[PDB]
Amino acid sequence: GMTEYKLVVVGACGVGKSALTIQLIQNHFVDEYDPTIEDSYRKQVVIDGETCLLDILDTAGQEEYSAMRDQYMRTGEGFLCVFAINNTKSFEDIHHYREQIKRVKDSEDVPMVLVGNKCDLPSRTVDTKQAQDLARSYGIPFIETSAKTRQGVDDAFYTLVREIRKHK
Amino acid sequence: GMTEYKLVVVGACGVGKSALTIQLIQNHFVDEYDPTIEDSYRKQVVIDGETCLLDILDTAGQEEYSAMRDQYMRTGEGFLCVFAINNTKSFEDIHHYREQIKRVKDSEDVPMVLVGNKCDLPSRTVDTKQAQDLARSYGIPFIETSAKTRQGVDDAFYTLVREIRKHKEK
Amino acid sequence: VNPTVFFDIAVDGEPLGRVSFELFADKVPKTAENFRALSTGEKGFGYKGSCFHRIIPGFMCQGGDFTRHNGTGGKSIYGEKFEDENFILKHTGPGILSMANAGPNTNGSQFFICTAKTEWLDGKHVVFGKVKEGMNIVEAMERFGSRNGKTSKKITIADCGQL
Amino acid sequence: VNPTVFFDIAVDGEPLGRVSFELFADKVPKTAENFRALSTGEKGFGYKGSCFHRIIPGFMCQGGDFTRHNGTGGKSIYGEKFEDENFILKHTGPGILSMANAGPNTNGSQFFICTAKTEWLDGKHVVFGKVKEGMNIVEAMERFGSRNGKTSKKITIADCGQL
Ligand SMILES: CCn1c(-c2cc(N3CCN(C4CC4)CC3)cnc2[C@H](C)OC)c2c3cc(ccc31)-c1csc(n1)C[C@H](NC(=O)[C@H]1[C@@H]3COC[C@@H]31)C(=O)N1CCC[C@H](N1)C(=O)OCC(C)(C)C2
Ligand SMILES: CCn1c(-c2cc(N3CCN(C4CC4)CC3)cnc2[C@H](C)OC)c2c3cc(ccc31)-c1csc(n1)C[C@H](NC(=O)[C@H]1[C@@H]3COC[C@@H]31)C(=O)N1CCC[C@H](N1)C(=O)OCC(C)(C)C2
Ligand SMILES: Nc1nc2c(ncn2[C@@H]2O[C@H](COP(=O)(O)OP(=O)(O)NP(=O)(O)O)[C@@H](O)[C@H]2O)c(=O)[nH]1
Ligand SMILES: Nc1nc2c(ncn2[C@@H]2O[C@H](COP(=O)(O)OP(=O)(O)NP(=O)(O)O)[C@@H](O)[C@H]2O)c(=O)[nH]1
Ligand SMILES: [Mg+2]
Ligand SMILES: [Mg+2]
Repeated sequence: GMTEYKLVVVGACGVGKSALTIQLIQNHFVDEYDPTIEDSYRKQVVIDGETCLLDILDTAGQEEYSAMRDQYMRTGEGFLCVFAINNTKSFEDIHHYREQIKRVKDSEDVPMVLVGNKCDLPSRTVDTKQAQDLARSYGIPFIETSAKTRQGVDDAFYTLVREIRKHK
Repeated sequence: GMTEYKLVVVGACGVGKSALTIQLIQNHFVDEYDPTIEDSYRKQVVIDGETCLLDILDTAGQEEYSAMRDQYMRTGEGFLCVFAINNTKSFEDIHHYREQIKRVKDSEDVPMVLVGNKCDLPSRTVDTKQAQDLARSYGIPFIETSAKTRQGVDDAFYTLVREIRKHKEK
Repeated sequence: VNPTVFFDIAVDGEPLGRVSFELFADKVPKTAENFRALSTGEKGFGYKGSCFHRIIPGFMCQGGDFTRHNGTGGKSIYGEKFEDENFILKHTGPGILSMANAGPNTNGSQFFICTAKTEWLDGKHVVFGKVKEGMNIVEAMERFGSRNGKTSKKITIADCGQL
Repeated sequence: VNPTVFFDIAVDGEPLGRVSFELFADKVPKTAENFRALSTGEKGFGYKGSCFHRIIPGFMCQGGDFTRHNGTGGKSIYGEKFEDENFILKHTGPGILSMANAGPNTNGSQFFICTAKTEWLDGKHVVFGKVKEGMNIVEAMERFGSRNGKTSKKITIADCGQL
């Protein structure tokens, strides 16, 4: 039987968490904004020779529901931390999501990947350099993505699977 | 907010786990056989003057997957152990479900209710006193139900909630 | 005076019953008027035929997307969005009628009906009415909701207007 | 020579592609003939228009209920149900085509296509065919399944027949 990985996508509202997830699952791009309550996805893939089953939880980034996120963070093995490169606020929230993850998991060593999404847009307020420096500080990979063009999507999720594999 | 109760319905195939759950949720009777993979439901009810949120997990009873009941048994707060009063094997399977629940939770003290379903049927092979005696020995309530007539449906789920309230000392 | 409107609710096309609402035009006139006009269709568009796309038992029933019928659309009689009129009224219990939104000042046509106290929404969603008659119909709609709101049968506003 | 049949698949009415199956009439002639006839519709009923009601990524896509369209029904050309013909062939990997059932000797019209090896189903479900062309169509169908099998889109056999 194929091994199962439990991924959790986190980040502020509107950054493209669901659009990235839907692009990975369905090869489809959601051009409309359907804010997430909570959705779980299943997908089988072959990564580095190992066939595996990805269980992906797509979460809501609303601040009022922080206490609920704790349960997402207990069960999840790895965390895709998404901000939008035209949204400086969502970039600043990353620090808070990471802190919460670190706390709930009681560990500085939790598989994680920083994702700067919407890299197709001509406007940009978060430089690649800033996000590199932040990821380097945290000790985690950094990938720039565009769910609109499909750029970097597979890399982001598979890199996270690899970080869990390395961690386990 | 309202207190949420995590209820899990367990028992052999075909005893009426899904029929009972659907009567609770939708107040009608599935007369056709749709064998369950896994289904979760939500319903708010008033029990003893208090409003509470029920989270019902309807499970698969297939023997082929008995070694995977571990996950849902660990997170459930209370268990409806269902047999059909016209199927002795389903009654004898109860012992196995209860033991497996006790093992997974590593506790002899788990909120449960014994449910004897299909009591509208004339072809009973398990006597009421038979099941009463077993529940007495388990120290749990016993309720006879019919998903077809709705007899005891509310009573079974509400009694489980009351059992959970007790075990929590609240 | 506060006007009253009704939805005639159907389940997979089968009539379920009528819900009526009192609209608090005396505290949120702009928001009440919008919902009133969308219920009569007098502007040429509105709730008739739209569906309740999100029903989460124990919390609320949400609908009102008549432009896209997928939970992302809707529009007000004032344009695509209008401002938060105020937050005088709160989500005190079942029957409260309030505006859905996607951040401050993004009210359109989407609305929700509380089935319980949702006080963490106070100050963020504009309450503008309450169920007058037919709360039992709202409770019945919860029969077809789920934890994440996806419905198991199509709940529609088969008819609606002003009383 | 073993017969070959085809499904033209559609997602919410939009073509996805064609998948073809070899039916192993040489080892399971009775079970293969039932699938062939239901694929042509020649007995006056069959798979055309029916949906794939259960898709679980990592395991299989299940369909074939053309009498109730909810996963409880289906019928064979020999009656509602017929006996297990034999269990000679195994669920060896993706593309295997095999009969759904509700226990021994309850074969109807429901079938499943494996997207993986499912060895524990050997001796319990009758294997009677194999995807010939369009495995990638079946894999694409997985994109709309879920853990408990509920599909996020309507996956239909828009057309089918014998080649
Ligand atoms: C963390 C899980 N979780 C919960 C929640 C929370 C709790 N409690 C909170 C309170 N605690 C007490 C302090 C102790 C205990 C824990 C329990 N269980 C749950 C649920 C069942 O677990 C999945 C929710 C919730 C809500 C969202 C996302 C996740 C959520 C969400 C997304 S977008 C939005 N909310 C506003 C949305 N906007 C649009 O739809 C936009 C579309 C496009 O542009 C127009 C249109 C909108 O206006 N409404 C109209 C109003 C109610 C609102 N939707 C909604 O559905 O809330 C659902 C719910 C269940 C009430 C809240
Ligand atoms: C415990 C959870 N769980 C799993 C399962 C299991 C595993 N593995 C098991 C195997 N290990 C390997 C050796 C190591 C690893 C762990 C992982 N994750 C899961 C899932 C996703 O956790 C939610 C399943 C499964 C299956 C059932 C109930 C629960 C199940 C179930 C109900 S009825 C049936 N099965 C037979 C059914 N009959 C009808 O539909 C009747 C209807 C009416 O009359 C005509 C018609 C039928 O014939 N088929 C045609 C064939 C595939 C089959 N459906 C089906 O869908 O199985 C799904 C699935 C995922 C393959 C199995
Ligand atoms: N230009 C561009 N737009 C994008 C991209 N990804 C998503 N969008 C758009 O941005 C909006 C937000 O998308 P969504 O994926 O729905 O966001 P979320 O980050 O999951 N939000 P929530 O936490 O509220 O559930 C949608 O309109 C979507 O189409 C991208 O890579 N590029
Ligand atoms: N007369 C009668 N029939 C019932 C009753 N409860 C269920 N049935 C019937 O018994 C059959 C099996 O019922 P179901 O609810 O599907 O069972 P389960 O216990 O959930 N089974 P599984 O483990 O396979 O998912 C169905 O035909 C159903 O209508 C009852 O109280 N009375
Ligand atoms: Mg989202
Ligand atoms: Mg069942």
